[PDB]
Amino acid sequence: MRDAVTTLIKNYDLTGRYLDRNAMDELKAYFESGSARIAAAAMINANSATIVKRAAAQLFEEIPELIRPSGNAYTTRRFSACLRDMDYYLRYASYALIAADNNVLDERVLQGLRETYNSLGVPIGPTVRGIQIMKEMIEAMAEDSSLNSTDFIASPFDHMTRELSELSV
Amino acid sequence: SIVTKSIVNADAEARYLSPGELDRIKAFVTGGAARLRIAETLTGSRETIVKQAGDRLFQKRPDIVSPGGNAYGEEMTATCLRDMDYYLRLVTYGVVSGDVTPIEEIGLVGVREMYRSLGTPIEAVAQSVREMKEVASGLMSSDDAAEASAYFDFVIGKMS
Amino acid sequence: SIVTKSIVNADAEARYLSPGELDRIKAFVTGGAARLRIAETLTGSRETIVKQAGDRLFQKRPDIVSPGGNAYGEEMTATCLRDMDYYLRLVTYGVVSGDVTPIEEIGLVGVREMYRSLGTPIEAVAQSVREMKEVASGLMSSDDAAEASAYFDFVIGKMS
Amino acid sequence: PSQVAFASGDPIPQNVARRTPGPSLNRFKEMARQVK
Amino acid sequence: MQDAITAVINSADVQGKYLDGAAMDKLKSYFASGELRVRAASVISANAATIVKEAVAKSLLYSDVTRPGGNMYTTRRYAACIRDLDYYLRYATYAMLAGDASILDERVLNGLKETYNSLGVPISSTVQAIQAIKEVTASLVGADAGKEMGVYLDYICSGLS
Amino acid sequence: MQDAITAVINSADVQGKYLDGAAMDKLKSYFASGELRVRAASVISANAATIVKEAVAKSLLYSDVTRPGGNMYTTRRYAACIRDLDYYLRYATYAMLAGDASILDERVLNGLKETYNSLGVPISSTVQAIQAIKEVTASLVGADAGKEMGVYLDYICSGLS
Amino acid sequence: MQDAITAVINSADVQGKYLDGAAMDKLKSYFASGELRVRAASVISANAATIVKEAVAKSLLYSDVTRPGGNMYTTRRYAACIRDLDYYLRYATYAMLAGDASILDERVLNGLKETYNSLGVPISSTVQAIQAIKEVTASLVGADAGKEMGVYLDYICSGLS
Amino acid sequence: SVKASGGSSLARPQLYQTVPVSAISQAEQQDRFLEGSELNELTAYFQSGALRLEIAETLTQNADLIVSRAANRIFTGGSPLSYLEPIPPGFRPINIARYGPSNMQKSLRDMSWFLRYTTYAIVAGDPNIIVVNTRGLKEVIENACSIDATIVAIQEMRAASADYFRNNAQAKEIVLQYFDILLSEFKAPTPANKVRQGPSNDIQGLELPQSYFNAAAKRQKYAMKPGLSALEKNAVIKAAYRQIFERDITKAYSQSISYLESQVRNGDISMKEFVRRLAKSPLYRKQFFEPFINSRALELAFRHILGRGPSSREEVQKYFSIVSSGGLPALVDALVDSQEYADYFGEETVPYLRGLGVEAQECRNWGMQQDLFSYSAPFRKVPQFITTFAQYDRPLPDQHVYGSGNDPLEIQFGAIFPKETRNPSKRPAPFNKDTKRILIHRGPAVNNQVGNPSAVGEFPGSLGAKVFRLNGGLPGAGTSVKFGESSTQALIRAAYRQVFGRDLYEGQRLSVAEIQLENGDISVREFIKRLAKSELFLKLYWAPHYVCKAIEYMHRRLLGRPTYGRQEMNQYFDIASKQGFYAVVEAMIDSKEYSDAFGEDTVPYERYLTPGGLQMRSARVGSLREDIGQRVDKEVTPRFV
Ligand SMILES: *[C@H](C)[C@H]1/C(=C/c2[nH]c(/C=C3N=C(/C=C4\NC(=O)C(CC)=C4C)C(C)=C\3CCC(=O)O)c(CCC(=O)O)c2C)NC(=O)[C@@H]1C
Ligand SMILES: *[C@H](C)[C@H]1/C(=C/c2[nH]c(/C=C3N=C(/C=C4\NC(=O)C(CC)=C4C)C(C)=C\3CCC(=O)O)c(CCC(=O)O)c2C)NC(=O)[C@@H]1C
Ligand SMILES: *[C@H](C)[C@H]1/C(=C/c2[nH]c(/C=C3N=C(/C=C4\NC(=O)C(CC)=C4C)C(C)=C\3CCC(=O)O)c(CCC(=O)O)c2C)NC(=O)[C@@H]1C
Ligand SMILES: *[C@H](C)[C@H]1/C(=C/c2[nH]c(/C=C3N=C(/C=C4\NC(=O)C(CC)=C4C)C(C)=C\3CCC(=O)O)c(CCC(=O)O)c2C)NC(=O)[C@@H]1C
Ligand SMILES: *[C@H](C)[C@H]1/C(=C/c2[nH]c(/C=C3N=C(/C=C4\NC(=O)C(CC)=C4C)C(C)=C\3CCC(=O)O)c(CCC(=O)O)c2C)NC(=O)[C@@H]1C
Ligand SMILES: *[C@H](C)[C@H]1/C(=C/c2[nH]c(/C=C3N=C(/C=C4\NC(=O)C(CC)=C4C)C(C)=C\3CCC(=O)O)c(CCC(=O)O)c2C)NC(=O)[C@@H]1C
Ligand SMILES: *[C@H](C)[C@H]1/C(=C/c2[nH]c(/C=C3N=C(/C=C4\NC(=O)C(CC)=C4C)C(C)=C\3CCC(=O)O)c(CCC(=O)O)c2C)NC(=O)[C@@H]1C
Ligand SMILES: *[C@H](C)[C@H]1/C(=C/c2[nH]c(/C=C3N=C(/C=C4\NC(=O)C(CC)=C4C)C(C)=C\3CCC(=O)O)c(CCC(=O)O)c2C)NC(=O)[C@@H]1C
Ligand SMILES: *[C@H](C)[C@H]1/C(=C/c2[nH]c(/C=C3N=C(/C=C4\NC(=O)C(CC)=C4C)C(C)=C\3CCC(=O)O)c(CCC(=O)O)c2C)NC(=O)[C@@H]1C
Repeated sequence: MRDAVTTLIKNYDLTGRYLDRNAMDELKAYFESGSARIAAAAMINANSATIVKRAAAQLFEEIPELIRPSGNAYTTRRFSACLRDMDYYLRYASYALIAADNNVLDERVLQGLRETYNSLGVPIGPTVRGIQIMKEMIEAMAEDSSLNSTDFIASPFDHMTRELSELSV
Repeated sequence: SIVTKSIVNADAEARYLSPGELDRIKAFVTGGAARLRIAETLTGSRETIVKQAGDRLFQKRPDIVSPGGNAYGEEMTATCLRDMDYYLRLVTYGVVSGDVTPIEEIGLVGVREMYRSLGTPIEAVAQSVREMKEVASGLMSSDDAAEASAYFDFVIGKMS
Repeated sequence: SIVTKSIVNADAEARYLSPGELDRIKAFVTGGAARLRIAETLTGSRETIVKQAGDRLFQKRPDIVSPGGNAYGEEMTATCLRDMDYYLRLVTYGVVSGDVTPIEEIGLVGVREMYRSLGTPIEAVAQSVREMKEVASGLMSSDDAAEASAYFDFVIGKMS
Repeated sequence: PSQVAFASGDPIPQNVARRTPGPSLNRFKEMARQVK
Repeated sequence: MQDAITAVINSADVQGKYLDGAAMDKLKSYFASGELRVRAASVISANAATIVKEAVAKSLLYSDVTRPGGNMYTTRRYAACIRDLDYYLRYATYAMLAGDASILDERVLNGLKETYNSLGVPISSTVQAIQAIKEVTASLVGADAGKEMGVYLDYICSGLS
Repeated sequence: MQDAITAVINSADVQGKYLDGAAMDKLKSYFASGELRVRAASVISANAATIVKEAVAKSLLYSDVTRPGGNMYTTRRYAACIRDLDYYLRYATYAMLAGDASILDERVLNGLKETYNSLGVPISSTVQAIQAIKEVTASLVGADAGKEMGVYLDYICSGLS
Repeated sequence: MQDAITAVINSADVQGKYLDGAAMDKLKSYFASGELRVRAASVISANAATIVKEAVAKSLLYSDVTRPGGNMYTTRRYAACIRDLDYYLRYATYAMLAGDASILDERVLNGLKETYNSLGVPISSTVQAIQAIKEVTASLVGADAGKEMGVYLDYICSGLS
Repeated sequence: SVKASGGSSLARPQLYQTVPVSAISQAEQQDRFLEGSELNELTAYFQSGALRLEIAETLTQNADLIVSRAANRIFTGGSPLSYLEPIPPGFRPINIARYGPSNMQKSLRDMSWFLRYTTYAIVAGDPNIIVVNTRGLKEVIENACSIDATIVAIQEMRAASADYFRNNAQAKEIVLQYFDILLSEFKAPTPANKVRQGPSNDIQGLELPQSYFNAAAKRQKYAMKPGLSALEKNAVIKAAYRQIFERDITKAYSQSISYLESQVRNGDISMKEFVRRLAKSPLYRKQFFEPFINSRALELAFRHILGRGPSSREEVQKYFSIVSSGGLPALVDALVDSQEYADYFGEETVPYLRGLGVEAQECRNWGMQQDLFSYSAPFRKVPQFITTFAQYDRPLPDQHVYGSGNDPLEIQFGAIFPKETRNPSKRPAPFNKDTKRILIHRGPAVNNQVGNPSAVGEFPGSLGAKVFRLNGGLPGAGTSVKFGESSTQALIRAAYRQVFGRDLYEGQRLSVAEIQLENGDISVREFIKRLAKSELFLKLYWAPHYVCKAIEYMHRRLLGRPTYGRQEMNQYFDIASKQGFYAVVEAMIDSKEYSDAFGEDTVPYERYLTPGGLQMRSARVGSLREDIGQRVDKEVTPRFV
C-alpha cells in the first residue's frame, strides 16, 4: 500500500533525488488537506450502514431486474452478498480518502476484481453504478455538513469506476 | 474527441500536432459553452424528442408495428424507443466531444451485425434517427441545430 | 546413486555438499571396478540365471503353473519368466549404481498394486527372486556373491 | 430393467422462455402505451 | 487512448447516463486548462530538437555511456537514443494535451522494460535523461506547464521502475 | 534429477536392455572423472562467496544496474541479485558433480525466464554476471574442471535466454 | 554473426583501441588457417548428402526410431529429420569457415531445444546422429579440419542436450 | 486499468443443498464409492420422490388460492388480488391504499416466492434453500414490512397448504415441517458475518454473510483425537495424506511413513507436528520440492499446509527468502508455525483447502488460487503468484494481446506455440483495443516505422535480413547459358523459404505459379499470394492452429512483423469469421503496409522482432556481445611496465 507521501518518495527515490521545492509544496498540500480528509472519513464512519443501504435501494430502484428472477441480487443470499460488496467499496474508499492516494484501491480492491466477478457472473456495470450512487450520497452529505474541502471525495470512487468498468471509447 | 483524434492523426505520422490542429482544438475549447448548452437542450427534451420521433417513425413505417414486424407489440415498440434513446444519448456524447468517435465506438462498429441478428430493419433505425434529428432541430436555434445535425447525419449515414 | 542422493539432500537444505558427503562420493567413485565386474557377471549369465531360477521355482511351487495358477499356460509361463528377467535387469542396475534407487523407482513403487490387479501372488515373485539369487551366487566368488545378494534380498524384502 | 435409463433415456426437453423487456424499460413502456 | 473528455464520456456511457452537472463541470475544467495546454504544446513542438539536445548534454554526453563500451557508443546507438528521447517528449506532449496518461500505458510503457532489457539499454541512464528533459522543458515553458509536463514525464519514468 | 550413472541406466531401461559395453564405458569415464569433480566441488564450496563477490565486482558494480533506477538499486535488490548468483553457482556445482544438467532444468530453469520477465530482471546482465562467475571459478579450479563448470553455467545462461 | 576477424575487431572497438600486436597475431593465425578451412568446406559441400546418409545409417536406421512408433517413422518425418541434419551440417560448415560459433546461436540453437521438446523429437537420438556426422566428416576431411568441424558440431550438440 | 490478470475460471458456488448432492459429495470428498449409508439415503429419497412431486404438484396448482388466503388474512380495506405478480400480539391488518402499490406488489411477490421455494425444498428433500434465503430476511424487510403480518401470512399459507393433505401423516407432516422451518427461519435474527481477518499488514481483512457459507458445500473436517475408533483414525490419516500429497498415495502406490502415523494416532505428536514431519519427508521432497524451482515449490507448499495460495507480493517475497535461506525444512517450519496455521487448524485438525464458500475470498489472488486448488497444479512449473503479483505492479508486458500462448517462437521455420494445456504457462494481460506492441527493427533503429514512417521499405543493410528482389530481367522477356536463370530461381526458392520457413520436399512446389512468374505473367507479390493461399500452406500453418495463432504466424511471414495489437488482429480475425483463410491471406497481402514495405518485386522478409525473439537470438553465450549489460573496463598496461 502507498499513500500520497509514499508515492512522492518513490518518485523521488527512483531518480535518487532529494526532495525539492515542488515536493515540499505537494507534501504541504496533503498536510493541509489532512483535517478535511479526516472529517470526511469520520462522517462516512457515522453513516456507513445507511449509506450502503440507501445506495443499494436506489440501485435496485434504477435497475429492478437485479432483484427479480435471474437478477444477480435475486434471493436473500445474493442480496446480502451485494450489500457486503457495497460495504467493501465504501470502507476502501474511506481508506483511499485518508491516504489521498488510490493505490490502496488498486492493491486490495481492483486487482483481480474483474476476474472474480466474471467467474461468479456478478455484473460489473450495476456495481459501478452503485459505487457512483454512494459517491453522490457522500458528496451530498459532505455538502450538508460543516466541511470546507470536499473536492477530493470523488477521487477514489471515480478511480474504481474507471478501473473496473468496460472501455467503451 | 477532437483532442484524441488529432493526437492519433499526428502520432500515425510521428509528428507533433500541427498549428492548424492546435488552432482547431483551441477554437473547440473556447466555444465549449455552446456545445455544453446544446447537449443540455438535447438531454432535457430527451423524452419528447424520442416520443415524437417514434410517432413519426411508426407513421412512416407502420409495418414494423404491424404484426410480423420487429417492433410489434408494446414490448418491442418500447425497446425500439429505448434504442432511439441510446442513439440520442450518443449524439450528445459526439456533440460535447467535438468528434464522432464516441458515437462510432459505442453504436456503429458492427451495428449491422447486431440488428441483422435481431431481425431489425436497419433502414428503419436510420429513419428514426432522421425523425429525432428533425424534432431536435425544432427545439434549438439554426446554428446549433446545424451543429447537432452534423452528428445526427453521421449516425444516419453510417446506418444506411 | 550416492551422488544424486547427496545432491538432493544438500539441495533440500540449500547448502553445498558437506566434506563428509564429498568423501563418500570419492570412495564410491574409486570402488566402481568391482561393481561393474559383478554387473558384467550377472548380465553375461542372464538367460542361464533366468531359466535355472524359473525351473527351480516351478518345481518348488507347482500350483503357480498348475490349473488355476496365475502362470498357467505357455504365454503365462513366458510372461512370468519375462518378469524374472525384468527383476534381474533391475538388480544389475542397482549393482552398477551402487544403490537400490533404480530398482525401487523402476520396479517396486506400487508393485503390490500392479500384481494385486493382475492376480499374481507377490510372495511367489519374491520366491522367484530368491531362486535367481541362488543361481547367480552359484556363478560368483563369495565377496561378489554377497554384494549381489544384498540387492537381490532388497528386492525380496520389498516384494514380501 | 429399462427404467434405469435417465441420461441414456429419451431426453425430456424443458421449457425455457425467451427473455422480455424488464422493468428498466418502464418509462419507454409507458411511451409505448402512448404511441398508438 | 482516453483524454479528459473521453474519460467523462466513458464514465457516463457505462451507466447509460446522460451527462449530469458534475460531468459538465469536469468538461469545463478541462476547457479552462485547454489554452495553457495548447500553448505549451506549440512551444515544445517548436523546440523539441533543442530540448533533447540540452537534455543529452546535461545527462549523457562526456560520460561512460558515450565512450567505447557504453550503450550510446557508435552512431547507430546514439541516433537510437536521441530518437527515444524524441519519442518520450512527443508522447508526453500528447498526454499533456489530452490531460491523461492512458496513451503512455497503451503505446509507451507496454513491454518497454522488456524491450530495453532485451536490447541491454541501461534503465537508470534513460531515467536520468528523461529527468533532464523534464527540467529543460520546465525552463522553456514556465513553472505551471513544466509541472504538468513533468507529471507525464515522471509517469514514463515510474513506468520504467 | 539424474546423474551420469542414472542417465545411462535410464537410457538402458527405456529400451529394456542390460548394460552393454558402451554403457559400461560411459560409467567408467564418469568414475574416472569423479575425483576431479569432487576436488573442484570442494574448491568451489570453499570460495563460493568470494567467487560471487569477484564476479559481481567484475561485471555489475559501477554500472547502470546499481544506480537509482537500475535493477540492483536499493539494498534489497542488491541482496536478491547476489543470492540469485549464489543459487546459480550452487546448482552449477551440483550439476558438475553429477555430470548431468538435469537438476538445472528441474530446480533452476523451469519457469525462471518467465519469473525474471515478470520482475523486470535484466537477463543479458545476468548472463554477463554468470560468465564472470565462470571465469573466476576457472581461475580458481583449473582449466579442465573450469571447462566442466563452464558447461553447466552456460547451460543456465542458455536456459535464461 | 561475427567471424574471427570481426570478433577481434569487436573486442578492440569495445575497448576503443587500435589493433595491437596480440590482435594482429590472432588475425594472422586465422589467415593462416583460412586455406585449410576453405579446403575442408569445399569437401563438405561436395559430400554433404553422403555425410548425412552415412551418419543416419550409422546412428538411426534399423532401430526403434525408424520403426512404427518412433519419431523418424513415416516418410514425412524421415524427410524432416534428414533435412534437420543437413541444416546442422551446413551451419557447422559456416561456423568452421568463420571460426566463430556465433552463427549457431543466432540462427540455429535459438529456441531449438524448446522446438524439439514441443515436437516430441528425441534429443539423444539427434545428438547421436550429429556425432555420427562428426565422425564421417572426420574420416572424410582429415584430423585437423576434422577437429575444427568437431568443435562446431559439438557446439551444436551442446545447445541441444 | 489493471496491468495483469490471474486468470478467470468458471466458479460454481452451491446455491442450496439437495439430497443427492449431499450424499454424492459425502462420498466424493472422501475419495471413495458410495457405501451403504449414502446409497440407502439415495434409495429412501428416490422412494419418497413420488410423494414429494405430488406435494409440489398440488401446491403449484393451488398456489393462487393459498396466496389469496394469506393476502386476505394479512391485508384489510380492499382486494390484494387486484395485481398479483399463533397470532403475534402486535399483528394488525395492513391497509392496501395506505401501504402503497410498490410495497403491495412486494408483499404478494414475497408470499408467492415463499410458497415457490417451499415447493423447491420439498422436492429437494432438504430445507437448506429455505434456511439460506430466509434467515435474516426479517432484518432486510423490518423497516418496510410488518414482521407480525408476514408471520400471520406464513401461518395462513402453512394451514392452507396442509389442508390439502388429509391423506395420512406422510404428505401433511412433510408440508408442516418445511413450513415450520420457514416460519422459524423468517423469525430468526440476522447472524453475524464470518470475519477472515488479515494475518498480517500485507493481507486485507474480509467478511462473508453467513447465508453464503450455509449455501456452499461444507468442507469435511478431520481432527485426530485419542479416543477415536481405529477406522476413524484411518480416515483422518488418509485425509492428511490427501491434503499434503494432493491424493491418497498410500492407496495408489503403498507409499507411507509408518512410524509417523503410529506416533500421530497414539497422540505422541499432534496433527500439526505430523503435518510438519510429513511435509519435510523425502516423499514430499521428491514429489513437491525436487521437481520444482523454489518459487513454484513455495506456492504448492502454501496449498498443502495452509489450504490457500499466497495472498500478496510481500508474502511470496518473505517465504521465497525463507526457502532460499533454509530450504524445504525452513519453509515447512515457517508455514506450520505461523499464527495463521494455528488460527485455522490448531494442533488436531488436518489442514483443508479453504477457497470459495468456506470463507471470504480475496480478488487479488482469485484466479491463481483457482488454478492452485486444481489437481493439475503439480504440472504447472512456471510460478503463478510471484509472476502475477509482480505484473500487477508493472506496466503491460511484451506479449500478444490475446496472451502469451499466441506468441510463436521466432525461429527460421515452424509455427511453434506454447500449448495451453501442456505445462500450463498462460499469462493473461488486459490489452484494450488501442494498445500498440513495441517491436525491434531488424536494421538501423532510426528506420523503425514508428519514429520514421517514411522509412518503410528502407532495406536494412548489414543490420537486417537479406532481401531478395526480382531486380534483374526475367529470362525470355533462344540461346543457352543465359545468366538470368540463377537469380530468378534463387528468388523462387527464397520465396518458398519465406512463406513456409523452409524449402518444400520434391513434388510440393507450385510449378505452374513458378513458370507463370518466370514468364513475366505475374509479379512477385502475386506469386507469394499463390504460395500463401496454397493448400499446402493451409494444411501446414492455417488448419492445425487456433485461429488467432494462425493469423499471427501468417502476419509474421507475410508482413515480416508481429501484429501491433487488437486493431490488426481484430480485422484479420473478423475476415476469418466472415470469409475464411483465402480472404485473410488476401487482406494481408493487399494491405497498404505490404505495398510500402514490399513492392511487386520484393520477396517479404523478417522486418521486426519481439523483445523475446531478439533476446532468444542475441542473449546466448556465443552471441552475447561483451558491452551489452555489463561494465566494460578499459585494459591498460600497468604503469610500472
Ligand atoms: C410485508 C408485509 C411483506 C413483504 C414485502 C416486502 N419485501 C421487500 C423486500 C424483499 N423481499 C425479499 C424476499 C425474498 N428473498 C428470498 O430469497 C425469498 C425466498 C425465501 C424471498 C421471498 C427480498 C430479497 C427483498 C429485498 C430486495 C427487494 O426489494 O426485493 C420489501 C421492500 C423492503 C425495503 O426496505 O425496501 C417489502 C415492502 N414481504 C413479505 O414477506 C411480506 C408478506
Ligand atoms: C452488489 C452491488 C452487486 C452484487 C454482488 C455480489 N457479489 C458476490 C460475491 C462476491 N463478491 C466478491 C467481491 C470482493 N471480495 C473482496 O475481497 C473484494 C475486495 C475488497 C471484493 C470487491 C467476491 C470475492 C465474491 C465471492 C466470494 C464471497 O462471497 O465472499 C455475490 C454472490 C455471487 C453468487 O451468487 O455466488 C453477489 C450477489 N450483485 C449484484 O447484483 C450487484 C451488481
Ligand atoms: C571534428 C572533425 C568536428 C567536430 C567534432 C565534435 N564532436 C563532438 C562531440 C561528439 N562526437 C561524437 C562522435 C562519435 N561517437 C562515436 O561513438 C562515434 C563513432 C565511434 C563518433 C563519430 C559524440 C558521440 C560526441 C558527443 C560528446 C561525447 O563524446 O560524449 C564535439 C563537441 C560538441 C559539443 O558541443 O560538446 C565536437 C567539437 N566539430 C567540428 O566542428 C568538426 C567539423
Ligand atoms: C537514450 C536516453 C538511452 C538509450 C537508447 C537506445 N534505444 C535503442 C533502441 C530502441 N529504442 C526503442 C524504443 C521505443 N520504440 C517504441 O516504439 C517506443 C514507444 C514509443 C519506444 C520507447 C526500440 C524499440 C529500440 C530498438 C530498435 C528500434 O528502434 O526499433 C538503442 C539502440 C540499441 C542497440 O543495441 O542498437 C539505444 C542506444 N541508450 C542509452 O544508453 C540511453 C540511456
Ligand atoms: C563509507 C561510510 C563506507 C564505504 C563505502 C563504500 N561503498 C562502496 C560501494 C557501494 N555502496 C553501495 C551502496 C548502496 N546502493 C544502494 O542501492 C543503497 C541504498 C540506496 C546503498 C547504501 C553499492 C551498491 C556499492 C557498489 C558500487 C556501485 O555503486 O556500483 C564502496 C566501494 C567498494 C569497492 O571496493 O569498490 C565503498 C568504499 N567504505 C568504507 O570503508 C566506509 C565504512
Ligand atoms: C543479479 C545477477 C541480477 C538481478 C537479480 C534480481 N533478482 C530479483 C528477484 C528475484 N529473483 C528470483 C529468482 C529465482 N526464483 C527461483 O525459484 C530461482 C531458481 C533457483 C531463482 C534464481 C525471484 C523469485 C525473485 C523475486 C523475489 C521477490 O519476491 O522479491 C531481484 C529483485 C527484484 C525486485 O523487484 O525485488 C533482482 C535485483 N538483477 C540484476 O539487475 C542482475 C543482472
Ligand atoms: C523394394 C520394393 C525396394 C527397396 C527397398 C529398400 N528400402 C530400404 C530401406 C528403408 N526403407 C524405408 C522406408 C519407409 N519407412 C517408412 O516409415 C515408410 C512409410 C511407412 C517407408 C516407405 C526406410 C525408412 C528405410 C531405412 C531402413 C530402416 O527401416 O530403418 C532398403 C535398404 C537400404 C539400405 O542400404 O539399408 C531397401 C533395399 N530397394 C529396392 O531396390 C527396391 C526397389
Ligand atoms: C533427426 C536427426 C531427428 C528428428 C527430426 C525431426 N524434426 C522434425 C521437425 C522439425 N524440425 C525443426 C527444426 C528447425 N527449425 C529451425 O528453424 C531450425 C534451424 C534452422 C531447426 C533445426 C522444426 C521447426 C520442425 C517442425 C516443423 C517442420 O518439421 O517443418 C521432425 C518432424 C516432426 C513432425 O511430425 O512435425 C522430425 C522427425 N527426429 C528423429 O527421430 C531424429 C532423432
Ligand atoms: C507385539 C509384540 C505386542 C503388541 C503390540 C501392539 N502395539 C500397539 C500400538 C502401538 N505400538 C506403538 C509403538 C511404537 N510406535 C512407534 O512409532 C514406535 C517408535 C519407533 C514404537 C515403538 C504405538 C505408538 C502404538 C499406538 C499407536 C499405533 O497403534 O501405532 C498395538 C495396538 C493397540 C490398540 O489398542 O490398537 C498392539 C497390538 N500387542 C500385544 O499383545 C503384543 C504383546
